[PDB]
Amino acid sequence: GRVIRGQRKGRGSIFKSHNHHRKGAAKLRHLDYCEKKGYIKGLVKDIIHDPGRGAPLAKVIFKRTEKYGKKEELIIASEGMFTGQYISCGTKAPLSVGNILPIGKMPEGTLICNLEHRTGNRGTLVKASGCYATVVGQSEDGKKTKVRLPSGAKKTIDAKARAMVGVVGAGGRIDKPILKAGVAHHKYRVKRNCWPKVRGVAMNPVEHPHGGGNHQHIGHPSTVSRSAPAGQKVGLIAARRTGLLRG
RNA sequence: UCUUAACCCACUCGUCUUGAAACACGGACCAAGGAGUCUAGCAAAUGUGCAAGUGUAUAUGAUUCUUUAAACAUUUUACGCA
RNA sequence: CAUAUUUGGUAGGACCCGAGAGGCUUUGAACUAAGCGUGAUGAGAUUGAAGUCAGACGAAAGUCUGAUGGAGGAUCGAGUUGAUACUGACGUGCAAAUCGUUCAUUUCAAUCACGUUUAGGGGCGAAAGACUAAUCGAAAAGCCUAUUAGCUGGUUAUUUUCGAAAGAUCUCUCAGGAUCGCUGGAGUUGAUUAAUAUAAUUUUACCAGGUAGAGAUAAUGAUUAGAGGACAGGGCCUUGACCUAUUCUCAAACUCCCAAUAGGUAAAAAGGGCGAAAUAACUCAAUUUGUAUUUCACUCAUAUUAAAUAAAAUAACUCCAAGUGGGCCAUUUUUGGUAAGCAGAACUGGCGAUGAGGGAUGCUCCUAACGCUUGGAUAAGGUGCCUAAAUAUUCGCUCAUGAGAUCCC
RNA sequence: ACAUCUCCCUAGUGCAGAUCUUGGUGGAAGUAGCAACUAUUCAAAUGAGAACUUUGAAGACUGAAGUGGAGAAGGGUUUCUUGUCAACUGUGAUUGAACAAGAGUUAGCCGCUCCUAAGGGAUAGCUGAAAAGUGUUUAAAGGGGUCCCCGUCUCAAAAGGGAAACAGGUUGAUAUUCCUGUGCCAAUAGUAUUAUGAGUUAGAUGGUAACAUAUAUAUAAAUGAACUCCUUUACAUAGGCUUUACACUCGGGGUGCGUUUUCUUUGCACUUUACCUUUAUAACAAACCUUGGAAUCAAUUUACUUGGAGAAGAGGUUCGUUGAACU
RNA sequence: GGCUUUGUGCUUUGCUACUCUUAAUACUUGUAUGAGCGUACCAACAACCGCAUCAGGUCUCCAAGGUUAACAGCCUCUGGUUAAAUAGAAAAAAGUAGGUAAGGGAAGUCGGCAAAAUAGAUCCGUAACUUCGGGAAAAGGAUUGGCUCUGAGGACAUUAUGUUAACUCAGAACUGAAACGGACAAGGGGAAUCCGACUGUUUAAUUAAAACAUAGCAUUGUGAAAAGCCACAACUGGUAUUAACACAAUGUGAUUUCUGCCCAGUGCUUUGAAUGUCAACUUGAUGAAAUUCAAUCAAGCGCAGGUAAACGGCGGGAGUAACUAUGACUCUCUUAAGGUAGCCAAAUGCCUCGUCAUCUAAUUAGUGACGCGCAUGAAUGGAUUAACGAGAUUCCCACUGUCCCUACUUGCUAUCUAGCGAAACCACAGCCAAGGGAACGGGCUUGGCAAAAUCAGCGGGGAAAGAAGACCCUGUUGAGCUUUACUCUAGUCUGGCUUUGUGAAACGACUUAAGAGGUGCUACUUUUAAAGUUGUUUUACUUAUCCAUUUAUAGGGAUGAAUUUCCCAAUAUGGAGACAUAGCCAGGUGGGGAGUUUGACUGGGGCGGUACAUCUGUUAAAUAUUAACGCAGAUGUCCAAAGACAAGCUCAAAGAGAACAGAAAUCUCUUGUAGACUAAAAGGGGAAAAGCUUGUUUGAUUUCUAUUUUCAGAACAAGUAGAAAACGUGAAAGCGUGGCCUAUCGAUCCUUUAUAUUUGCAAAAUGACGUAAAUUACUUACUACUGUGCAUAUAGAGGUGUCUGAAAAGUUACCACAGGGAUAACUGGCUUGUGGCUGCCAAGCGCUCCUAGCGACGUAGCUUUUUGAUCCUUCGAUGUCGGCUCUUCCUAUCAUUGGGACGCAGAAGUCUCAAAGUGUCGGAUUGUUCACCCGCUAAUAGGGAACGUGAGCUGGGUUUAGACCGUCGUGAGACAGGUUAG
Repeated sequence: GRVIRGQRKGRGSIFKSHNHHRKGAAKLRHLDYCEKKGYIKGLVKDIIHDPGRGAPLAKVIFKRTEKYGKKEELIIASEGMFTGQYISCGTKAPLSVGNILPIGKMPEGTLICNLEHRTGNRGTLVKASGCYATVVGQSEDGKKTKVRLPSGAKKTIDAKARAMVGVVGAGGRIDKPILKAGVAHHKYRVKRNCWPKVRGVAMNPVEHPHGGGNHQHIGHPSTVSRSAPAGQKVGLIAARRTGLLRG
């Protein structure tokens, strides 16, 4: 045989992401003592788009505190954010859309986004278009806080971890019908060599293991172990159940 | 000697092949080069020397020091095989 | 024992040449692939989406209609890029894919450059096992390497001598190998005394047979008929079976009997006779009862002979080694198959490896096997001419509007 | 230079053959052939010799997506002059991109050169026997100010970014480069003289406004440090509209040339004008400002746009095009 | 601020054209202005790449007039050129690029291929059908020149009048060989089916599509640095400048419409205080130690569920409706469920050219139907579709030299000349007929015959050339691909041990006591101790460790700017954590990856068989030998008796008797040569027995030869004759070393247990200071039989049936190589079964009548016009079907001529002879020989020529590689199955 397309994708050659016109890493401002012990006020100067991200970025101007003069940060936009908005970040921040507050100090049933995966990690969860998380409960001792991810997952995280009030911008993005192949080409043009995928069954058996056979059978089970070999694991990995969910 | 004659005879050589003149294969022609060897270890044969022994091994010696890179010698009682 | 040379075995390139491969380390993205970065480039027409304005009709709700407008992986399309078809031209080219004509593509999933990335079981692949420098179902370079080969081809002066096998047995064995056979050399033995050993032979003794043959009334398996009789079926008669004498045909897988041919044993001196004596741990009452052995005798044909016949020692015997292990043809016997120049045998002889003469001709039929020559007389075979010998002799037969002419043919 | 048969050791020792190896050579045969791309002719010159050298006269073709100008890659003296004809120039040949001899490429202003990108190579480290694999990832390493502040390095575009030149002439062959003229650009240390404008008894003014002002040979300087904050550099595609330039055309006058029997108040050529001078002004699409106070909506573009967050109107001002327009 | 100075760069006193700023100049300070490289020419029309002055390839910009929509095509000015590896002369064939054709109009051919028709504008007109957007340039029409006019469309300035510019439109006359998009560019159209929705992409040089991509539908995994998935040797990366509207992995493939059933099997996945099995370690027990044993809470598999838009799949019967029929309805076996919506002789129906319509003149074609469907069917997607197509296919119109049926013509070649000038190829060569021969000869033999030198053509032959046939077969040569072939192995999962520290709690097991249940001072079963010993599960701490973070920028509680609400007020930080992780062991998973195997015989190979080890009879040719996928068979055992010996008896059958066996396994007498019986298997042998019955028994023993069978005269195996022992039986000789005889089976290495007064474990020893003496001791003798464990030697047994003994599956139409006519598919050849053709006979038929015509039941030939049988020829290549074209030969005569016979009235017509002189057609359908129709006809005969005819063509079919559907195959793939493209 010859090493397959999915194995080749991890090589890091042409499959290094098309990050050229992307405008920098979009992760939130770092946690610090100034947010922790107080609040920092900023001004939204601009809303800007990025081809790799599904979410608008927001240009926020903050003032240096250990030095003179004005410093600009790049924040992920929230739906209803606007140019000339005042944005507040910190423990002593008021509750309002696009403010950055520790999740422990959120009312239950709030909708929030840009959640740190663990404390101080800069909005690493809940960041795709139209996404949001909900605060669903607070521990009695106040150490942990219980949140709901848009997958449906429930999770208990530290109270001091930050998040950004409201839902991510550009909601409904995947709900416009894609007209044509040209639209798909442009979407992947700014992403990576992940498209077109090309059917594994169509290939010669030299490549993908769904390949071979004139009459186009798969000819062996397509539900595959979590422990399967890298050149064999093209199937439906570790599937709890398959078929249409009729009832 | 060469040269035609005429009488009688005379089918492409090599080849693998039961069987090749073959409708089997190689060969346009000529020249030069071009293929059972050398070493190791074993065997019988025959020659040759010695004999219940045999083979001087490694090595030492010399008026050995164009030849001499072998030839010569074995202390003024190793080893192989039988 | 040493040594010289040889041949054979065996390791090596091992007689010389011949693969597809397998491994190691490097090198290529100027072609080509996909991506990236920076740039360029795409005559001209056609259609005419939304939005906009206007008009008409409509009691109304509303409806139409005309402009504007300039949308679209929209339309036609030079070009650019390709390359559908003419299975066009070309097909020892202009060319290792050209040329002509046709056709598709042209503002986008567009085309082109330049720069850039990923390298060999590796890349890259809108996927064809595609592409990766005329190279790809595993590149190119060099090395391991003179890889390996029961398989193919080739394998060099002369004369002379002896001269085969194509059966067998075992073999992951049927294109091979090994070991037997058959071959050559080398030696020894004993042969020279017209005989003894000896002999693909007969003689006389002596055997072994169940094939050819022959049989059904001998048995076995068959198998056609009537006749003569003392239980049965049918309707005391008929039909049967059954008995008895008969009767027809049978087998190479049946045998009462039974060949020819082919085959075995036999024909005396290292032995045999008839005797005595010895020896024993066998035997037997019986250490001479037998046995066997031994020592002594006496004596068996043989001047040629223990029946013939034999260029019967050119025999034996031992060694070392070779080639060969696919066979094929004929008569007679013969199995399978409709048959076969088919498949498979038996005995012998050939051919193969071997030819001269005949069979017109011809690998195998017939005659006959060969140093070089001269002469002779023949063989097979012929004798009108081709074509050497008789238009011979002698008795028959034969006329053919497709006569007929010699084994294998 | 050659033999040894008198004897004997030794050998890479005897060829017809391997689609043998290498080299030469025939028959095939003066044959296959010298078949894309419209066409050449006449006379002359040269020279020993001319269908295919040169000149002239005809006829024609390429037909501005050119057999035309310029350039890149790549080639590398092929250029060019003078000779020249052994081989080559698949026919001829005096021809030639062939051969021999020489000559020829000149830059402050044109490129590279400078910068970063997609990228490559290293440092810091860390792995790996080493070879190498990586690239801030446990850093006591480069720069700027007056002890502080920044802070991995380096190569990578001859079509991205980027400081500055044009016109006419000239040689056998180069020219934005030589030459002549006009200019432009980056610089241009220290101290001392001098002139130029400012300010003084330490830092100008105008304009309600948007904003303007140093015209000295020369539009030169309009207080300013640390530390900051901005902006140019600097960007897709499509469609129309509009402005200029170059190009193209028509008509008049002026010069010369052409047709001209007949007809033609005719056909043709020429009628040229650069950068540079904060180019000076004018012009115009926009932007901005004062006044003004709009519905009965108005102003208004091919297109729809705009307006109490102030339109029309009225009066200005600026930017940008342009580049002697217009007193 | 400038000038001056004390005091302490600083400060007080005193003074006031000064302080800035450009440019020029002088003087000093290394020499105080201009770095370095490139710059020719070509850019293909000869300079670049293509081995080369190669019609190929090779990047960018500049862009004139007329015509016109136009930078197209066409001609022209500026600029360029008139050279292309030759010239001349002739003008036929033949070639090639072209033209043109009467009458017909696809009737030729697989195919309308080719060619032509069509095409521009303006004006009209435009359907089925549709997702209402299209279809659409639909279809179908008309017009178009030239000339002379008419009408419409601006700009300026005088108050309705002037001056003045571009051009485009519309209308009317006249005019002409009715001609005008006058060259030029430029669509053929319609009716339908099938497939794919679409734009897109692709086999560089035989492949543009029905394949791929695609939007849409759907699935799976994954919440994050201890995540998914993938890459790396290692450290580490990539996805990731990421974040579930995501990332990754897949499947189906527009719209419209639906997508049934089934979890057994194989997968994937989930639960587990009931659970079977399952390793290293550890723990315990045992032994003197080595050892040997137990025991334990791994994953895993198994059990039990979930899962079919996971892989996939979708039977058989019965019983049953007032006729026959079918069987809704009921029951059933099997299996997991047994084909639902639909759908069809379709690119899918073997049979098949299925049946019915219709289309035609004739329909293996087309279409619509039908549908017990060899073998349709529901995301393996079924059904339907407008738009769309260099798609596959049928038909109709238009058009036509495709064709009837060819003819004429132009260019360029050919041709000839001058000059130049190759190559492939070549045993030797070159006339035939027949024979034989390697069964097809250019040379051979016998015949025909046979006369130079040439010039032009052509493809009959040279089994012409290419090049160690890619077919096929063979190789203990390969390679690619696949699996539940064998053997591994990266990855991965899981356990143990270490790195790896510090504490706490809870829980089980084990030991002893007391109660309860049961048994014979003693022992068993069960409940409670909480005491001891021991294992586990939860947790706190952080120093190991791991991660994150920032310019390491705040001790702790209450669309301006920020620089020289309130109190006390002048481990760098989080997170996880001794678990991770990493290391080392260990089990599992593991075609992802690796290496390798994939018999032989064989009337080709494969399938099939076993003739591969054996035994009988026969073939077998009267000793012996002897084979074939010869024939008739048999074998892999069974037997404490069916072995051994003795003794006794006589069987099968027949008749006659006895209420039961005449007639489910009996009783008696008589007759009874074996007709019974002897385990099986067939043949031999066997009657006071080798049969049957009975008694007593175990020799079915230990040791050893000579040997025989097969045979090399080796083995093994099977035998024979004995011998040394000990016995058994009869006891009496005797007989017994398995089976009445011919058949009933296995080396070495390895394993295992027997056996020994025999041995070894390498400097020594292990019974034993045994037995004696001696004892001032390191005493001295004398002893036949001496540790665990391992090793032997000998003897059996465990097994090799591909049977003188490899640890071994598939596949290649993607393939490579070595060989092969030792071996298939092709001609030829032998043979001629089979096919085809002719006979003879005489029972019948033929009204009567064997024979006018026939001819059964039989029997004899001929042929190679069928197919076999075959494997002699050719495998370092004889080009594998059909058609066309074109010629020749045969006769077995279909017609035509002359006749004979007749069941011949005439007319027809039939059988037939001499006869090959002469002829033997147009089409429909087919890939097709063949076939099957329709029509004409004089009849539309049959055959040969290497299955006549590929350097004659054609390339439609079979038969390379792409692709499609069905069946079959887990799979790769297969399919003398269909289909499209080559």
